[PDB]
Amino acid sequence: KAQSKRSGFCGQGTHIVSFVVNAPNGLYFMHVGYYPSNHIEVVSAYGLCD
Amino acid sequence: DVLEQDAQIDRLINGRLTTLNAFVAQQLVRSESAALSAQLAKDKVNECV
Repeated sequence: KAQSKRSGFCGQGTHIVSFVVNAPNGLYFMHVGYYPSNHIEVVSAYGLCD
Repeated sequence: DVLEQDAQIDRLINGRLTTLNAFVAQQLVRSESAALSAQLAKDKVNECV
């Protein structure tokens, strides 16, 4: 029902969409999880003033 | 000799096996409760921590 606004216990990593399919004696759950797979480091400034 | 020994050993073995089954059942219940608690702990780490 909701992609975000809840902790992603249902979907590993950031969760974009989930699709459900029937399973024998139950329901199978499929989720989409974004994986960064890279790390680039840049200096961060905490806001600006004038 | 053998006749009395087999009788007493058999009842002791049967009682031990039933007691072991009860111990195994308690372990299975404990493992199931642990699995539920572990999922709750993972959820707390994911959001509250």
